[PDB]
Amino acid sequence: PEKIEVFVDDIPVQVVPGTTVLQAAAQIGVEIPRFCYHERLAVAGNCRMCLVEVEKSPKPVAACAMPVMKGWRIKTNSDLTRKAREGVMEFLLMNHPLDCPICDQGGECDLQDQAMAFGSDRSRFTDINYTGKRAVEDKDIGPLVKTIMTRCIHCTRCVRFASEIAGVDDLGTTGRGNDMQIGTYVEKLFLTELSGNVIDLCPVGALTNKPYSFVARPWEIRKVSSIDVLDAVGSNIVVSTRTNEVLRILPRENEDVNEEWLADKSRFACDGLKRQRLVAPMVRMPNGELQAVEWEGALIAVAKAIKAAGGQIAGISGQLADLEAQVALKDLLNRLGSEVVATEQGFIAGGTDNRANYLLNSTIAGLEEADAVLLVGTNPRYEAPLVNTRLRKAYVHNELQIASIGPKIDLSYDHENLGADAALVKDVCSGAHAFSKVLEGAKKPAIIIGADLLERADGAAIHATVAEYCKKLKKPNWNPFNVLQTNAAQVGALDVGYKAGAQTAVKAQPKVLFLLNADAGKVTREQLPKDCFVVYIGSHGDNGASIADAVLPGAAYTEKQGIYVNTEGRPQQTLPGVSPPGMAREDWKILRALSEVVGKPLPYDNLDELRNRLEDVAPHLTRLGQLEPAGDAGAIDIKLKELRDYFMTDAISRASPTMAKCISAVNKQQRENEAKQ
Amino acid sequence: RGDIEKVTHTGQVFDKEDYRNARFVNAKRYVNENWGIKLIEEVPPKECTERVVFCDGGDGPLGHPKVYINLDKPGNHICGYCGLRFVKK
Amino acid sequence: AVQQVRPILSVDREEARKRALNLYKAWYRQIPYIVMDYDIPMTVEQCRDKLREEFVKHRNVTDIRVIDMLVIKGQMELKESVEIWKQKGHIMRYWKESQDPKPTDFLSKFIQGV
Amino acid sequence: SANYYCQRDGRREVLPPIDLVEQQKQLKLPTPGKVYAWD
Amino acid sequence: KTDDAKVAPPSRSEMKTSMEALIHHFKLFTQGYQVPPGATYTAIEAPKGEFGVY
Amino acid sequence: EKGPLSPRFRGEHALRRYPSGEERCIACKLCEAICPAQAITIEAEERADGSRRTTRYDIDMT
Amino acid sequence: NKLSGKITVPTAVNLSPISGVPEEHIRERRVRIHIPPKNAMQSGTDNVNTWQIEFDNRERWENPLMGWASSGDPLSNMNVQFGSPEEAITFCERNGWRWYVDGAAKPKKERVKNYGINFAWNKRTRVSTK
Amino acid sequence: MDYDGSMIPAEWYGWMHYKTDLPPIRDGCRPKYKWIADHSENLSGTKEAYYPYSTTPNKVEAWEPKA
Amino acid sequence: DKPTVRQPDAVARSHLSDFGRYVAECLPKYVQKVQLTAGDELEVLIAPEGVVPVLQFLKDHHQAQFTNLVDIAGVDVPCRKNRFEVVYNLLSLRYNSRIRVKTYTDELTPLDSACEVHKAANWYEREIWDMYGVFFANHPDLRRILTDYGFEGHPQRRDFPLSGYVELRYDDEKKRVVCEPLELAQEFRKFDLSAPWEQFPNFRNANPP
Ligand code: SF4
Ligand code: SF4
Ligand code: SF4
Ligand code: FES
Ligand SMILES: [Zn+2]
Repeated sequence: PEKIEVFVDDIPVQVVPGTTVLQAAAQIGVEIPRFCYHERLAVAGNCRMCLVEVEKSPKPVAACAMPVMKGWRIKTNSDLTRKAREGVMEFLLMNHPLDCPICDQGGECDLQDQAMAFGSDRSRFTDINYTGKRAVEDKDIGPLVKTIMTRCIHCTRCVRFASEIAGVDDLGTTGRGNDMQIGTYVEKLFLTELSGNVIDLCPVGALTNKPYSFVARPWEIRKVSSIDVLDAVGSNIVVSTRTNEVLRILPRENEDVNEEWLADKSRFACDGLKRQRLVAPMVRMPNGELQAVEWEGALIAVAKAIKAAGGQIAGISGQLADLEAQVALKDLLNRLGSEVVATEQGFIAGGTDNRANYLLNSTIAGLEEADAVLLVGTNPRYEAPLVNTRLRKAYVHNELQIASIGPKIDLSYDHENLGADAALVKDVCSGAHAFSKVLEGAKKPAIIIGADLLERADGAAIHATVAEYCKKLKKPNWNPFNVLQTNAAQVGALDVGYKAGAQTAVKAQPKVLFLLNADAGKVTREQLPKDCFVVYIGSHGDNGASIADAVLPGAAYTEKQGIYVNTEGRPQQTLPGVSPPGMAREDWKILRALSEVVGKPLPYDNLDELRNRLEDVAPHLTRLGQLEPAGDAGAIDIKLKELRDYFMTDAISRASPTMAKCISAVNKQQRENEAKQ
Repeated sequence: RGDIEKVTHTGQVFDKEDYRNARFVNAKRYVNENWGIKLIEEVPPKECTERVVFCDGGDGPLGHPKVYINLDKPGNHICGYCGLRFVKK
Repeated sequence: AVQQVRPILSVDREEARKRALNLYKAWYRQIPYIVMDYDIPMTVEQCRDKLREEFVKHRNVTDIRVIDMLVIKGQMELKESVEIWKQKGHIMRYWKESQDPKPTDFLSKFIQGV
Repeated sequence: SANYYCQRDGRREVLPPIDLVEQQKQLKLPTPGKVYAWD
Repeated sequence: KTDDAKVAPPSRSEMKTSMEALIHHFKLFTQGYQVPPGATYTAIEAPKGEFGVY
Repeated sequence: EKGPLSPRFRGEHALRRYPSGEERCIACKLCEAICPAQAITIEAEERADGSRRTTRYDIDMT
Repeated sequence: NKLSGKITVPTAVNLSPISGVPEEHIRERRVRIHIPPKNAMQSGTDNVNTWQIEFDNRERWENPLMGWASSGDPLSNMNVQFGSPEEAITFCERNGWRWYVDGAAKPKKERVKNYGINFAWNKRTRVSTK
Repeated sequence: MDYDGSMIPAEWYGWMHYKTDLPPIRDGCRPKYKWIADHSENLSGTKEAYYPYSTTPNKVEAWEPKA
Repeated sequence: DKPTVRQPDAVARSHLSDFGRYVAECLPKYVQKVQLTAGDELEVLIAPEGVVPVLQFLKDHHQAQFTNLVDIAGVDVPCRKNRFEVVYNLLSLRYNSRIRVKTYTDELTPLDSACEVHKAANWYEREIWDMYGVFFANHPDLRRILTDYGFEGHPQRRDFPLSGYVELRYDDEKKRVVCEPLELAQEFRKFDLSAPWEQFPNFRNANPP
């Protein structure tokens, strides 16, 4: 398709035909002011701020939605454009209220910025003295999104986002004329895993974070690039620190993975990093109370127990442990002579060796390219919401055939439910069902199996057959087999060489135990050997931490620099934005100190020494930001099938106050459905 | 002394065993006696007829910027700036 | 990876040493005067010892140009000590006696914070 | 009225520096200015 | 005062009523005003002499 | 005897209150953003009434 | 036999000693060459066209007296801009720092972004509302 | 003989500086609100002296072993 | 009809413009470029070697007679391979006009000295040497001016922390003032004042490589 030649501002430009004027102007470099246009939303002409003049224009055209045509001449900065822009902003600023100082988007508001650049500087609106402005009742929409609609400019970003990206469909417009409002005609709660993203979409401060309300201004605050850790998507984050306080979280545009959206859990659970925190080493007395002690006694006491326990030790890594903590943990236990190093979330026995057996080989970006997707009892909407919306983008732009072989769930879009019984996956893998024919006929089939199922029971057979069928489904440059990992450390464990299954470590019968912030109930001292001495090296004092005889504080993920391998497999680096509290240290530093206290020092006294020890173990694993290919790959009832299940998953999640409010609010709206009836 | 006992309206009292108490062994811990929360509570909620009213809080250019507050909802409506309260009924 | 560039003073590494050692002469010869002039604790042997270590401070300098500048700095500081523009505080600065050598081994770092 | 900012603004009016030789390429001994008898 | 409210701050009276006066008050005091790129010299007959800022 | 000054004299700082007695400050944080010496520090939250108000508001007259 | 005393010297000249930075910072601190992140709730993108370098966070505690954010770490705010990463790496070496680039992003892949797809007869992409 | 510069009260301060030509006895247009305190000297070097202190309740909550 | 917008002296632009070409075609080997900044001043961009010849040419030739050398303003700009830029802003009383000469240099190569041309510059070279470290060749005495004795580093560079690396106090053990590593009561809070929206189109593509 030959590219057209068009003189954007007296500069020849190349555009594939059908390109919009705006999309061409950015190509060359000029930017047109927009309000209702966004890269990842349907096109509409609402603001009329993107207007621009083309030579011999009877009518200025909206660049945002104007396909370019041969031999045009777009006069971006010609006076007619300037006349248009000023008039449009005089209009927008008529009856926007005088609420910048109390509006949380102050100093971050596109209306302010575009008023500065492209608007006038005098108020022709004289009617403030006669009849004033308009006003609109605010809406109740949830415990997360504070709504002040009297500032809205009806850009419909919220309308379009909800309808398409999240498919909630419950937020819309009403009325004619200047009294047109936005919201829900009757009071409801906009409850949705992706609901946070509307706060970033609303160009004006009509929708804003309830928790991060009034707390700080953008000019004061400081930005730190980082990566989300609460979900195995590993989305890129910009942690918004100000003076040793993580005020909020924002998505960092990494369209290969992050997609620029962000789930509610990652967005809002940041408060969890300020409550139930461990700020002092503790050791369990004969009274048993775990009084506070100092680092000297603590590690010395721990080194005492390890030496005299009798060389029967285990380490069970949690789910928020960075790969450095795993490697430091493993190396120390190899000095001690114990290879019992399990991970909480179990996995396939005897298939953990080929890299592609525990990843998303389908290139999460490529998921949107998928054509026929088969989700065997693997609810993405609450297991990987960012992955879920990628699928919906496919479902909307490429006719994605989405079947299900699990229990009932709702994916925000139609999906064919073939049953639940695990015998269905076998018949499909043989290719004896109608959707199997669809899979055959497709060009980008995908088969997604949730890691929970792979650890459920006797599921290694299920995986083996699934890999067996993927052999035929393989199309060049495309590996169908997909595994939505859940914890952000599981893939880290596999690349260092752990075992899988906390019960595995218990079955070893160790005299001492190590727990990298492992706050899952999968291990209980009752279920442990009675004499088993228990050491916990995690940040939040959660219940799993409650059952240890020694409790070493740790700095949470935002506070520590670590490496996390995301689901698909790229390794990514957190950066520390906040000084840790109390005596908290880095996890890989706690282990290193303990080794040298025992008398079996590790070789890595610095992060780089450790990062080179990982380089030894996996050169692929230190090529940050890249993804080495792995090639060939090798009833059903699941959790997180409702939002109520989703909000309370991890220790940080339970720690957060806002999430607890969210759970209560959803329960109450359900009760309203029962009783308001 | 009561000076180092009072609860600042912001909500702080030095813990009874907290070394930062020491700084007041010889100086007063000023705490203000007017708490805005109580005062605005006392002020009664003004009422009007029109669906939409306007507040500047103070007077003329001696108050906060003019703001329009709709009253169609049943409840009260608090001025964002001054905390004045409006009710149409 | 070479660049055909201007000189500053010294055209060859040996001229650089010639200049560098000239400075070492002035500083060695000066030390006794400063012990007298500046009423500070330091004694001649210690001042001489520091002068040795402070040249050793940068032994593996390689570029002709860089070593030229280091000498330019020294000739300046020489004159500022030769004449008494400096002060007893300024001259002692080379010892850094206000701060105790901070912990270095991992436990002392670990037990004393980042 | 007739008070548009676009047609009275200065900051959007200023240009980058021009290259005089290239100015000529587009196309009384000269003196910087009126001689002053600073004498 | 120069008429350009994008350059010098607006008056309080206009600020508390009109909208873009408030925006301009807001942006000028927080971000200031972009100055077009360039270098310039100036001098003044200050009492000590020609005081200048480059 | 003493003086004279003018009404604009710039001296001791003070945080005023509305005619009702309510705090005028709303934590808009412009004062900090402009303060040439960066002598102002502010931290604001929601009082239980839901109003945008300061918690800490500090000035260093050194 | 000279061009005003010109000399042949390697292009890469380490300048750590002449610089004046204490060796403590030079030997314990890295640099994070990158492009500044794009603000999430903005849409103009003319402040992320430059390559930026800074130094890793060290520490921040609070002043016991007044509860400020005390910090005894000098290169905390330090921040410099460049036009291209290779320029910055060249600079960073010449000042003898340890650094590790952070690849910004691949060129944006064209998105069709048609208007007609909003209204289609068969495709799922029909808009629910306007 | 302990006169001080701060003994002047608020309502008279302006007149005393030639800052207002309206004696407080004459202009009753100034505010007469309730919360207004009464005057005070530069209470310094004495037990009545001000002394600063943090005005933010603590940031991060510690985990409680008992609960 | 725009009272806000000033109107420069056009005739002054005329004279400076033609004169600028005069300088360019009279010193071909040195003058790299001559431009007329919109602020009506005239800039003369030379190569580092011609510093003295340009200055000597200006102060002496009839048509220039730029006698006073107002200052030596130093500019630092990383991302320019030889970054440290220098500006020689001159005056001419005979013709009542101002001119600016500019040159570049790196942190390593030395630079010509104006001490032999204008006695006025002597202190300025000392000032830039102290403030950036730009050596000057043939300068009589390159002693530091502003910074205190035994100060390491040149602060006006943009790769130097604002508050410096060390700070002083007083010791009782030693009856003397000691320099210590930095320690700040309240860390200097930057503010990120970056424009998201390009407020100036005219400079966008202009001056491209
Ligand atoms: S959205 Fe907020 S910041 Fe923007 S103009 Fe409106 S009140 Fe001001
Ligand atoms: S609420 Fe926000 S996103 Fe929705 S139309 Fe109004 S301004 Fe746009
Ligand atoms: S934060 Fe500062 S500028 Fe804003 S209202 Fe309060 S005192 Fe005034
Ligand atoms: S961006 Fe084109 S009308 Fe809104
Ligand atoms: Zn009000």
